[PDB]
Amino acid sequence: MREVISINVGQAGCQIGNACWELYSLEHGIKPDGHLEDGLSKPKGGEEGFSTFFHETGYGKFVPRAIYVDLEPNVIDEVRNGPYKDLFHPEQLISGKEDAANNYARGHYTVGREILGDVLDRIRKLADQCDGLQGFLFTHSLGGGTGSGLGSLLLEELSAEYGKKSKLEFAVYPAPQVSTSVVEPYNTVLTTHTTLEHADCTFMVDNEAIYDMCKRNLDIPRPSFANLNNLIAQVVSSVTASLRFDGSLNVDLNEFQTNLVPYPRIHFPLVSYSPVLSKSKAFHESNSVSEITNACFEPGNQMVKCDPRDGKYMATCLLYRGDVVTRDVQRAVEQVKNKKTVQLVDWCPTGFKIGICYEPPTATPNSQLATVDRAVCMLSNTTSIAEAWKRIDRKFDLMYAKRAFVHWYVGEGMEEGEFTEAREDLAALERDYIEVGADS
Amino acid sequence: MREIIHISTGQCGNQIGAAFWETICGEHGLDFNGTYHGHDDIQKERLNVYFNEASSGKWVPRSINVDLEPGTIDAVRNSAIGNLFRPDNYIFGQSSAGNVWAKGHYTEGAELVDSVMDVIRREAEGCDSLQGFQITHSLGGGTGSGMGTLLISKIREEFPDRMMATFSVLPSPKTSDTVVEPYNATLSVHQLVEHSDETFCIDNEALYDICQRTLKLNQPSYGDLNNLVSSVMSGVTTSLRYPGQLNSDLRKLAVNLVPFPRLHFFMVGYAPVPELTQQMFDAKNMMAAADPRNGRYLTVAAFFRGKVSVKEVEDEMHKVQSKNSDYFVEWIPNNVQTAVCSVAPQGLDMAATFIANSTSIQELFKRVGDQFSAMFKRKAFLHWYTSEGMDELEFSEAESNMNDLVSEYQQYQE
Amino acid sequence: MGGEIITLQAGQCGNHVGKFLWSQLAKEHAIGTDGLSQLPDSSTERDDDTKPFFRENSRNKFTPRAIMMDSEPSVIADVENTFRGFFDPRNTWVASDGASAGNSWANGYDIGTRNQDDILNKIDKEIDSTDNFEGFQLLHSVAGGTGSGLGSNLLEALCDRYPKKILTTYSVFPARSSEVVVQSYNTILALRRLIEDSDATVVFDNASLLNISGKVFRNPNIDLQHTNQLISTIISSVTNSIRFPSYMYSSMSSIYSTLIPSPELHFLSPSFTPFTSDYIHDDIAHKGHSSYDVMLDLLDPSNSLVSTAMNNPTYFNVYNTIIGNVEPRQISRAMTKLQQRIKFPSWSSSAMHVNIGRRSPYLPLQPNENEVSGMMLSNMSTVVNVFENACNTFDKVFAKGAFLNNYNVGDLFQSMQNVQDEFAESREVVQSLMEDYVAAEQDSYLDDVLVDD
Amino acid sequence: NYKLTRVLQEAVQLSSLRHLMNSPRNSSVINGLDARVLDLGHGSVGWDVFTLDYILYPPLSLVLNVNRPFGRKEYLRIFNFLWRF
Ligand SMILES: Nc1nc2c(ncn2[C@@H]2O[C@H](COP(=O)(O)OP(=O)(O)OP(=O)(O)O)[C@@H](O)[C@H]2O)c(=O)[nH]1
Repeated sequence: MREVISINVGQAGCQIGNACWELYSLEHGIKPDGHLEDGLSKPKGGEEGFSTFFHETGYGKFVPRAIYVDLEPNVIDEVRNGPYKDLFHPEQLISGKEDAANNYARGHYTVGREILGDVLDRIRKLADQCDGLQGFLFTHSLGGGTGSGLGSLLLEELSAEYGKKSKLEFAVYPAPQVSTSVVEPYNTVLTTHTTLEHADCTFMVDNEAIYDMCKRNLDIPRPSFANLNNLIAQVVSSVTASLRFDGSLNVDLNEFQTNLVPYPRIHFPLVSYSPVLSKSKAFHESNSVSEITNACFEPGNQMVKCDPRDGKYMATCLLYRGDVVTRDVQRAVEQVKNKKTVQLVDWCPTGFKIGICYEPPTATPNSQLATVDRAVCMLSNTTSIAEAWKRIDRKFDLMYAKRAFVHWYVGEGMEEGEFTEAREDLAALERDYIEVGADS
Repeated sequence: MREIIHISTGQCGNQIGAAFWETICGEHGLDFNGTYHGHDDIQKERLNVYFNEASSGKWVPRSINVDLEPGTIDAVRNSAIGNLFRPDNYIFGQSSAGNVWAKGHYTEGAELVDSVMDVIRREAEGCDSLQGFQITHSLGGGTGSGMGTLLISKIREEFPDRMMATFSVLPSPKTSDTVVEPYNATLSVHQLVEHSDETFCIDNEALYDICQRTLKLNQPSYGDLNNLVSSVMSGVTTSLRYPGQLNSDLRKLAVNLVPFPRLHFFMVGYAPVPELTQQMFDAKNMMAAADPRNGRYLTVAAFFRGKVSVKEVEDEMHKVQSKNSDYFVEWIPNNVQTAVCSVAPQGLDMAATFIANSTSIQELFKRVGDQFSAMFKRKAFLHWYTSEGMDELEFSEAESNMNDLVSEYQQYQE
Repeated sequence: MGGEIITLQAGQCGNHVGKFLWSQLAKEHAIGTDGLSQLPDSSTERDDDTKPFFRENSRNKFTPRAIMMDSEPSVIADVENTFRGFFDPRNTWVASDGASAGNSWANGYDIGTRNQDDILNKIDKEIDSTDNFEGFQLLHSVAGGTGSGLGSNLLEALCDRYPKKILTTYSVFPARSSEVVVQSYNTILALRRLIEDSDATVVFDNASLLNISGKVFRNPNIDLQHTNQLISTIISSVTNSIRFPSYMYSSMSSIYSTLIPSPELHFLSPSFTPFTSDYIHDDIAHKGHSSYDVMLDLLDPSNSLVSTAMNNPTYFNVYNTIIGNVEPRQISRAMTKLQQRIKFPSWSSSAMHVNIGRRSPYLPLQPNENEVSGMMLSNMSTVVNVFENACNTFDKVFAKGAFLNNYNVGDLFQSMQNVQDEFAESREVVQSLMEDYVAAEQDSYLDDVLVDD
Repeated sequence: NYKLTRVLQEAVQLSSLRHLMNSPRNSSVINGLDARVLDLGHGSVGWDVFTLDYILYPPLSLVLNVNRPFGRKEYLRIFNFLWRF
């Protein structure tokens, strides 16, 4: 369980992976040529990491194990001109000439299932080259039904192929206020049932909350999609900081499985990062750890468009980077329990996981970041997710009354029964979420 | 029967055993390269007891370090006295169980239990005078709490006559890392009560308190805590090894430290004669950690190293009995177990260790049982364990056994 | 019983006074305008104590425990620019409500109650960032209606949010009013909340301030910045007893115990000798004065900060703090000379109180002529005349109800009758305060218990 | 009174001598003061039963004078008077 297979699905997922590999190369100081980059360290790979995501070759060139799947030739041509394609293998990437649909119709249909067998043997061949496997990492946005449909198809095939490793899925959630795509709520609701049966753990990140962070914390006038990809790269890099760099308290991926999946059907952890501020403000201001731990509970850092105060506390995780010792984060949670910011329960309350990592956080040159020797990445399970679930469900039910487009979906690959089943399933998850949250 | 085997596992038991060997070498005199430096014969005896005489006068400690991480063995090798180790003495598996005792002793531990049992059998064949097995692990982490529990059960099934002394790091109620931590801890102890013979209560919050009070340590790291526990373990093992007025064996502790064979937990304390007795009978110096005014003393024992007076220790025992006869039970009626070592401790003129059996271990059991119940009432973290194979009936049986032990400790009221 | 004090800057005048006070404290403790302490961190031996006023985030940086709240963002931005990194950008409150829509206490209270959540959250954060707390120091600046309303809202929140904390307030009164009616309305509405909730209140009349600024300074033109510098130096002198702890007074509560004999009488009068830390302080070594002359100048009406109007003034609690190389024999001589010159009431035998502080070891040493300075705080009923000014203004204008179209908007009362009743109740409560003051000025204020047991 | 000694050890931060405590020179110099309480009275108030006992050590005992058991208790009576006040 030393390798984690990462898959980039959809346009947003492909861009997220590129920034993820770029920051992964920036932390280890990896250039397009490398040979490690170069071979002098110890601990920039080898030893692990990179030995979890980058494939080790006979020559020593680290090949990042990534499968860029997409049906749009423009995004595939964009990822191939850069040095990332030279880092990956030309056979690992999959090319598509015609986009599936707009957006979930053909993304989950049998047309998207024709390449399912092709990528399946590619993963089998990739797993045969390396040794061991810790889990499957997925990066696809729930806004795009094509990436959501293909991501769910790959998730279902991997579940029936091995079924021995936990399947991780990083999902990007659109803005609950404004939605550019008219079928965007439909693609998300239909995918929530798929990720329910297949994924063992999920990740909910909102785009509007990230844009609010860069406009308030980073103090930039014009947000960009590259800035969102860099912040997601810092998030993904933080959850696997112990798997890439050794620390005083090394945490495992299964340690996240035994903390973020706390109920018969609960696989939805909320991620938050602190401290995040401007590079100029980081040089002028210097806060304490107690101030940072309190900042993880703020609505801005939660990366969701809902207030966490109304939510009910559940088992959480907190990973720390750089030089972090026990008391300064303990005396923080000593006061956090005394402050009672989030309403505690009688089941979870003793669930503030503390993880230490020696690797300090790195700031990308494109997106600002609070330059601090120690970072905090809190993976919470607060009950504000149902508030976001009910928020998108009301817009889903309000639209589903007429929905103005049912003839296209029932004709290509879907039917009205599947939409009703996904609605009843989503309502069942929300009802079970409130029952497991209000039982305290 | 003077030789003792050492087993280390878990995320912190590895460093615990490393510091144990470090303090043992610092006590008797030895280089990390195996060169003998003690004087003259008792040190060679201790080396024959704990280490192994290799070629060219080399000395390698008899330790079985097992964990689900290569970084752990890398760290214990990069440690000062960690360089030379036989590749058969340590065997590490891949990759992790994820803070789950069930998975840890079912899948992650069963694949290496055969190899570790073959290793321990070869070690027992090579060690003729083995008497006890010192286990060092953390009951908090599920992986270690499963691996150490499986190893203790296997050694109990193999050699039921050899003593089993465990220094398991108990989880703390304030340390709120994972809700599954105390649940795995109680599931581990539900089997350890039958698989082990002696266990020493070591709480993370207790260690934090005892370092913040004495060292004034602004941030308690596991390093200095393991160093202090290592000093305590070196003292309690030199109480048997080093010459003194009266040596206490593991069998002696088993036959004098507990009235009924069901009880196996003992609360420990270290010092730093009247000031030492005050520290021992105070709450801020215990590592269990219990309250002397709350718990009812069932039995006690005090061992000393250095130039100590038997008349002074008898006067102190009489005074503390006359002043705390309310906690001291009347069916003993006067509990006393004193061992004296004439040798001087390393860097100290006199040292003291204290062992007790009060009515607060049952209170900690009540706390962890209430945690388990008010955590699993909403079926929290149960799909993982149903996929693993554990049963709610087994959990209820474990809780009922814990309640039976609580009644045995209240028999015997507080 | 010594705790930390958090500064509350309110309004333009309050923000300027707070900026001047923090610059003076930085100059005294060698901190500068950059936030980073000018003294090296290796020299940890400090006779003073910046902890009650400066939060130590880093080893060399000392962030002042202060919060600025204003409706005009221009002054806040100017302060933040002139103090690069010194102030905390998170403790600046503007609410993005734009400029103040008038100078009305109603508008001030409205803009306070609308964003009461933000300022209360910031206060809770500042309290959580510290451990030991004693109370706040609010700068009303009652000359401005918006600032007075904001201060009244802050007081009405703090009284029932932290009742176990002692509250001190500083109300700056103008010399001549441009809009006499509106400014009197605002001042009386602020004094209402002062009587209701405030524990201690120090008045600062601008007439004596302008007089001192014209006397001791060389430039005839008077500027608001070096005008507020006087109140800055006064606040620095009254907080010195906590910054550099003396051997008699080391707590704000201990200082106010001998100054507040009753919750009704909570108005003081300050006085100071010719300053030495102001801009034009070179004309101080030509007086050749001792501590006795310093006490004489402190008791003289020309050195007070408020309009004295001494017509046989009745003193209740007179206290003085002397900073520098002070002589006990000279203190005894000054006390003997003042006990035969200060009018004392026949019912209370309490005399004046003297305290000796310590001079800063890093401040520029002054020559032997003005190396010793002094501050005096007297519980005098002379402030009832400054209050009666606005009281008779209210009595002569309220018969018609002028400027009623400005106090009706913003506040919770939109009708004219409700505002009229509120103003009448405020006039009644200030009249009762003045009656209690003129009754305490007499001997019956202690014979009341003798006649009725 | 062992919890009393504990809270005394904790109150060193709230004490006004933090600037001296930060320096290693006053370290163990502040600690030379002994936290010993002599019981004065049967069931009396805590203020009355509280007592300050100081023990000196060379080479400072040969110079400074403290409340020695065979002395006149000068510091003891002065501290008692100031304690009543
Ligand atoms: N002496 C003195 N008075 C000041 C100073 N700053 C403001 N004032 C008072 O403020 C009044 C003018 O109104 P503003 O300063 O605009 O106060 P405001 O109308 O409430 O506006 P804001 O304070 O920004 O809320 C004058 O009558 C002064 O008495 C100052 O620096 N020195």
